[PDB]
Amino acid sequence: RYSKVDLLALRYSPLSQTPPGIELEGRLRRMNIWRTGS
Amino acid sequence: KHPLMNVWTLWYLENDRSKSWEDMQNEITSFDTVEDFWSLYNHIKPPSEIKLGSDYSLFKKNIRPMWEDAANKQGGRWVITLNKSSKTDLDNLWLDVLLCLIGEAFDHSDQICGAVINIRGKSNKISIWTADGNNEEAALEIGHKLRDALRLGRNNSLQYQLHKDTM
Repeated sequence: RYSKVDLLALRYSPLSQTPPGIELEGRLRRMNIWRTGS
Repeated sequence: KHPLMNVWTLWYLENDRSKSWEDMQNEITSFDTVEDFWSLYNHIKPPSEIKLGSDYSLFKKNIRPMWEDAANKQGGRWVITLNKSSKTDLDNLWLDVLLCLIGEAFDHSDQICGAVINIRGKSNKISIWTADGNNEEAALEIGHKLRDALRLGRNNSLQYQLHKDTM
């Protein structure tokens, strides 16, 4: 359905730059897998 | 948004002596579009920055990254062993695998359950889990699709393994 380039081209789309919801972020931070200074 | 063929779930295993191997695994989130995948990937540490003894896993269809799971029990995995590969090469290889999965590049995409990456001392592994081990047609099509797609070096080895303990 999607090639490598297709998927990559959408990486920096405005929607793709959307942050995670605050619950998910809270989880991501708690696991300490949240990207630093993101 | 661009819908994916399948829903996927990201897991993160953290090594904790006090917790059983199954309990070490944590369910992070699920997504079903390309934009929601990137939103997640762009805000999580790459495998290069997670602790030793920890794993990332991406599985579809609410399949747990465990042998006990129905979809995995009769299956196997393509294992790639990486020795002292650059951290940027490791991250780029992990992502390349993720894009093969959600992109459903494999002709036998239905047979694939998910992918796993293990960050360990002296060696890091990336594995792609399959549903049925007896199916050589699926296992090989996926296997061949990898070395070409991953552009694997000659040094790095790609070998298939059954989950179940039998020869």
